[PDB]
Amino acid sequence: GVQVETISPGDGRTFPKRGQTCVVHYTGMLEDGKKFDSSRDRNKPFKFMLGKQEVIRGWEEGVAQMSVGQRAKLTISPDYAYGATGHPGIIPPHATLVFDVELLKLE
Amino acid sequence: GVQVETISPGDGRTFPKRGQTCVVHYTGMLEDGKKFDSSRDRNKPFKFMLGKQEVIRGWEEGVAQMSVGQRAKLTISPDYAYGATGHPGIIPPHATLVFDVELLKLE
Ligand SMILES: C=CC[C@@H]1/C=C(\C)C[C@H](C)C[C@H](OC)[C@H]2O[C@@](O)(C(=O)C(=O)N3CCCC[C@H]3C(=O)O[C@H](/C(C)=C/[C@@H]3CC[C@@H](O)[C@H](OC)C3)[C@H](C)[C@@H](O)CC1=O)[C@H](C)C[C@@H]2OC
Ligand SMILES: C=CC[C@@H]1/C=C(\C)C[C@H](C)C[C@H](OC)[C@H]2O[C@@](O)(C(=O)C(=O)N3CCCC[C@H]3C(=O)O[C@H](/C(C)=C/[C@@H]3CC[C@@H](O)[C@H](OC)C3)[C@H](C)[C@@H](O)CC1=O)[C@H](C)C[C@@H]2OC
Repeated sequence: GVQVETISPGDGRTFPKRGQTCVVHYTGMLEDGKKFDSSRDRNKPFKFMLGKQEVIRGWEEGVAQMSVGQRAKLTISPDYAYGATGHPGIIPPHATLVFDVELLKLE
Repeated sequence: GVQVETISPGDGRTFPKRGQTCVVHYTGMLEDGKKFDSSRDRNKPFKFMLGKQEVIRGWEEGVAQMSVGQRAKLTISPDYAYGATGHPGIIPPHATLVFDVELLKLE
């Protein structure tokens, strides 16, 4: 599944609704902290919508539990990410993924 | 994991080696038989290589157990396919997949 550990608190009131656009900053790492990607590096937030198979399930369920402005570490089991296959040339089979995500705004 | 059920026997001697190119025909279906894709429809075999994260794990492990000319039904658990996420607008979360695959040749 997904585990959400808070780094910095959100507003405690504005949670993402299916059909809203979430704007985030994220860093993706293996369990040992090795970084594989970050929107922070690109200087451009990542935007996505809930309820449209636009992201791995771990995110769909993890982000939904965050409130605007919150910064959290999402730990995602392989079945809620890339499972036994992984993601070609970046993530190996059966990898639990760690993402540092900041929920910037909802639009 | 993956279960391989033979429809028609292969040569019983020529099994795919990592690094060889497999040429197949396949039909992908949900567990109720509903078809989502087929190379047969396109009149063009699908080619892929073992050991390069080019296909879902269920295929990587299923095809490796087939010999040239064999026709088999591969039943693949969600973690060996698209897991809890599915594949946008085609396969739902937590779906076991059925593929009718024919191993035409190795190159
Ligand atoms: C149209 C094609 C290009 C389109 C690419 C972009 C919009 C740019 C966007 C910044 C992607 C990043 O590109 C720099 C890059 O992000 C990773 O590095 C990453 O950190 C990651 O894991 N993310 C990204 C942040 C959200 C969670 C997760 C994800 O859900 O990503 C999604 C993902 C891969 C889902 C698959 C979809 C197929 C399902 O079958 C499978 O289910 C198992 C899960 C991405 C957002 C896709 O929806 C959309 C795309 O692919 C991946 C390791 C590889 C991925 O590049 C491809
Ligand atoms: C470069 C991009 C386009 C490139 C597309 C083609 C060469 C055309 C090729 C006929 C794909 C089909 O296009 C008509 C279509 O085949 C499906 O219909 C299907 O029957 C399927 O499941 N197949 C296809 C036959 C092999 C097994 C499986 C697969 O392994 O497919 C692979 C797959 C999706 C793997 C993901 C990869 C990311 C991992 O993170 C994830 O791990 C969870 C698993 C395909 C072969 C990818 O390697 C390469 C591509 O995507 C998918 C339901 C959706 C897929 O279209 C995208």
